[PDB]
Amino acid sequence: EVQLVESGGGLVQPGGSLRLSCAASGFNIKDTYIHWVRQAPGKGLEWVARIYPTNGYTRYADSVKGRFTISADTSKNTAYLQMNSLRAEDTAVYYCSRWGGDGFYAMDYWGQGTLVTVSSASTKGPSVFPLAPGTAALGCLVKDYFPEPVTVSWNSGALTSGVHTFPAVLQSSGLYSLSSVVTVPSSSLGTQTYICNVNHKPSNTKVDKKVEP
Amino acid sequence: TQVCTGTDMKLRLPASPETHLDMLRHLYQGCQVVQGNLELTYLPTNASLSFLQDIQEVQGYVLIAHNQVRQVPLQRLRIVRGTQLFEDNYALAVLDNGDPSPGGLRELQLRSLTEILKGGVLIQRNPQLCYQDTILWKDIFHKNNQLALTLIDTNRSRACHPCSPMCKGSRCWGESSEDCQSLTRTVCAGGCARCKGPLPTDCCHEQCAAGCTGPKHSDCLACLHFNHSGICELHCPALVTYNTDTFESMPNPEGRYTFGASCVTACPYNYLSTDVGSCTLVCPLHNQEVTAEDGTQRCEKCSKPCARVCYGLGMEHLREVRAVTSANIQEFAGCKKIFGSLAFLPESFDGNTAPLQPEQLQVFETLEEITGYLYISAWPDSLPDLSVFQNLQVIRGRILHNGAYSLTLQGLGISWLGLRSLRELGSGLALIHHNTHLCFVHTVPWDQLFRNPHQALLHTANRPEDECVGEGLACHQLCARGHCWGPGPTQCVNCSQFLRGQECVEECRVLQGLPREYVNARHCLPCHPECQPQNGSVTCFGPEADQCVACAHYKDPPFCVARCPSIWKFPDEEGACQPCPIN
Amino acid sequence: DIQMTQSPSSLSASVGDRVTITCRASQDIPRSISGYVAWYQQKPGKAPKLLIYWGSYLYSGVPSRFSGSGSGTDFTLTISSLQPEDFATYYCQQHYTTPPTFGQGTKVEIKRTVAAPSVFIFPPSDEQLKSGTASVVCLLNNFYPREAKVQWKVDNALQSGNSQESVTEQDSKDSTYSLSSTLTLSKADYEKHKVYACEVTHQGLSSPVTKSFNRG
Ligand SMILES: *[C@@H]1O[C@H](CO)[C@@H](O)[C@H](O)[C@H]1NC(C)=O
Ligand SMILES: *[C@@H]1O[C@H](CO)[C@@H](O)[C@H](O)[C@H]1NC(C)=O
Repeated sequence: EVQLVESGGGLVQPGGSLRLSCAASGFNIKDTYIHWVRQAPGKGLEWVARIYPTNGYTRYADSVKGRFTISADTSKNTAYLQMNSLRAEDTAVYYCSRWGGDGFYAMDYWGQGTLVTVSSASTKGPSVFPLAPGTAALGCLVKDYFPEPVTVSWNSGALTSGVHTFPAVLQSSGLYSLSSVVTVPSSSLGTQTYICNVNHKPSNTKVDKKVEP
Repeated sequence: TQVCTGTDMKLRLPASPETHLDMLRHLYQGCQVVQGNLELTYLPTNASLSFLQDIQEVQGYVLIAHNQVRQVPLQRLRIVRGTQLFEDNYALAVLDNGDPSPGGLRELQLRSLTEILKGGVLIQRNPQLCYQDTILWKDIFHKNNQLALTLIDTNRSRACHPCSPMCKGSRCWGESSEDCQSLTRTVCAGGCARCKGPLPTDCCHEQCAAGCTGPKHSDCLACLHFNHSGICELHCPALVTYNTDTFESMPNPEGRYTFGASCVTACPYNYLSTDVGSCTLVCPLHNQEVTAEDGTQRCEKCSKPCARVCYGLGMEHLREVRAVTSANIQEFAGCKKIFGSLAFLPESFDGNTAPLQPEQLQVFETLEEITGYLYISAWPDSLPDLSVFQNLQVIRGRILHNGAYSLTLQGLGISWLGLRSLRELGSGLALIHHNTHLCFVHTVPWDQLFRNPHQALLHTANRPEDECVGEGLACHQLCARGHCWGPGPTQCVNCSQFLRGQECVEECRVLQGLPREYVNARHCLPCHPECQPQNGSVTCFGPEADQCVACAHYKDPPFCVARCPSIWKFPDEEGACQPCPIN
Repeated sequence: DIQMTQSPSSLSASVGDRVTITCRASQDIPRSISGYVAWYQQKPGKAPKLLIYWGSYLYSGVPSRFSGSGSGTDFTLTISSLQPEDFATYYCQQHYTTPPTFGQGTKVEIKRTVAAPSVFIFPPSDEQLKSGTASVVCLLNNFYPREAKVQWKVDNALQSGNSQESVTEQDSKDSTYSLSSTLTLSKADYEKHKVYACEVTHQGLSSPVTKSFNRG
């Protein structure tokens, strides 16, 4: 098979530094070019950098020029992106992609992305509340946290039908807040069990609260 | 500057008599504290030694030998510590000072010499010396050093005027009235280590070492252990303090490192800081040197069994080895940094042990740093320079030849140096002499390489400068400032214009040239082969095959390519690699 | 350099219909980029998938209903039979020059049978109130089209600017939306009133309908 995995990205202060790592796998990167493409929230794709690992030659978008260096350790089959002097406009999600074979220069394989936020604010793991429930609909209300994201998941992998996890929103205070809901028939309510497993990796925190009549 | 380093030459004859004395002058002018041994030897009748005026303390031992001079002005010397000792016994050794109207030492004059913490006194074969038989040496020796040896010869070739009538017990260092031995131990009230007088309220604090101007720990003539900004103390403040409840380490902001007999907020230049709070010239066992972005090296802890290092002469397995030779040349294979020194001597070559062949010397092509010294007293006639060390960037001189010299080249008749990457002599002196054919000496900007004012180049008897200029042996005109290590455009310190490889050149091949080039930080670098050279314009914007103005052959966008790749393509109308319709 | 310029920037079509996004190269090193452009599909948050390369060649795993044509400097991605899965942003890219540049992106959206929401209204529990502040939330589930208003009424008072707007991305199966309007108020003006309201205007309603909860 073939894949890439971005890592080492999260939260940094204005004018700070961070090191994104892109773990290649299923092919050797000596045979092709490796790209960093980034996407600001609700904006388009911006190509940022290239490297040809064999000889280490690199090229950069004018915006990042002389601030982000991109390098590639051939021994590990991995590519890096040392960002320095982080501006606010550098806040985006960062994908590493490869070009294909020798004469095939489309970005055929891409990673999953890591978020990178440039803002001086610490990580408060949120408080998870419930809500009150033939249609039986209920919900959890995870409030006041920073920065994104949130991995809500009802049970192990049991509930994925009529499951709606909402997006977040910047409050004037400066803390995000979403709502995660799910629907089922009214002939169930209090018989089996319903626990929304919320997760927040930025603050290592985790709560498994529930909903009940 | 107050703290100087010492020497370690014992009785060995200086190889360059003509510069010997400027070495001492350079080491010692302004020095108050000798971190080592003070050795004064082979000095002629007319030698001016005024630069010794300011010396107060000598950490090691003091050696004064084979001198024809009549006076050594060491009147400010309060205390010899005896950390090392001449012949593992003596803190003071005065030997063989006199002719083999007339010459030789007449009076020791050590009137401030109140404390010898360890070791004793040897005074032998000094024809013109007086007053030495007069001194109560047991007063000068510390309490724990009373059984130090004293082996003193009083054979003279002249009569002595008595001590000045000023002198209390007729004990003196010279005929003057400022030369009476002052006693600071034997004449004290109670069990006092050191006093300034007969009363029990003269008595010096227990942390002073030679006497005092009062009873406090700030009134000491010298500190017995450490000087903490004016206060003598048993130890310095730890860099770390422990939380009273939890015992977590807390950086103590009154923290200090130990340097000699001082407490210091940072170790000085060429020294290493340790977690233990010392300033050392070498990591103690199972440590590795780690270099901050400041260029400031620490001795940190080994997180495992530590990596391999290249030790040089005078370290670990090469501790007792005299020269680099055929028997040990492979020890340096692939070394980028040597912990220790390298000495090449006649025996290196003219061997049982073979001759080290010149080409084997290439092992050092990868050498960038030596932490000890570099000493060359022999070198193959067939090599005109020291280019096997082209890449050597720094000699630390944490260990110096004879205690003095960090770089030494003598009796070689190479023709230029060619140490083109050498940017720093971290400490120690540079002695380059008796190299018949050696030009390009004053062409080197020496003091750009030195790091403290006790450093200088001592040079004599190389090829004479008029003879260098009279053969057009001068820096190539492309070298900035007229600074270079040899002839030609590779040997420059900095190119005025551009650099192609190691060659300085007027112009890269941006417009005219056989293989066309682009520029990058005043470097000439190649355009990809597949770029078509352009008449009347730049041919390329960089190294990669997709930074051509136009392709030499075909294009597989974005790259100019030699031929379309066989995943099957073919060249179309406008040279573009189109894909075949059927696979 | 080269600028790629897609059009339209957004569109809305029904299931089975033919969709046509174009992309236009801009430069003074023209020639013919046609055969050196690629297309990518991206879904909200997820990473881009390659659709088309060398202008017209279909990448493996991609349904044939996706197709790409081009000649000169003008290129076209057609989707011959739109499916609800096809909700996304589509990007063109050129790699005729370096660095390879992407178009601005074309947001596709599936024009669907109009559908009213199944409104709910949820209180702050005894857990949520034992804290310092609270929040009542008003849901519009599985509805289409996108546009809808949600007015709050504490007894009868019309709220001006103390709520927040969150909306889901179009569903990949049924292609319906979902919204959450939440009213930001602490325990300050909470213990006061007893009958909270929420009114919801929508094209798929004859007239605004409302839901609420009883405190007990
Ligand atoms: C202690 O060092 C200070 C400089 O910090 C100096 O003024 C003083 O002479 C020293 N005292 C002794 C006893 O060496
Ligand atoms: C040349 O000298 C400069 C100092 O002027 C130094 O910064 C630079 O590193 C040197 N360049 C070389 C030879 O790489």
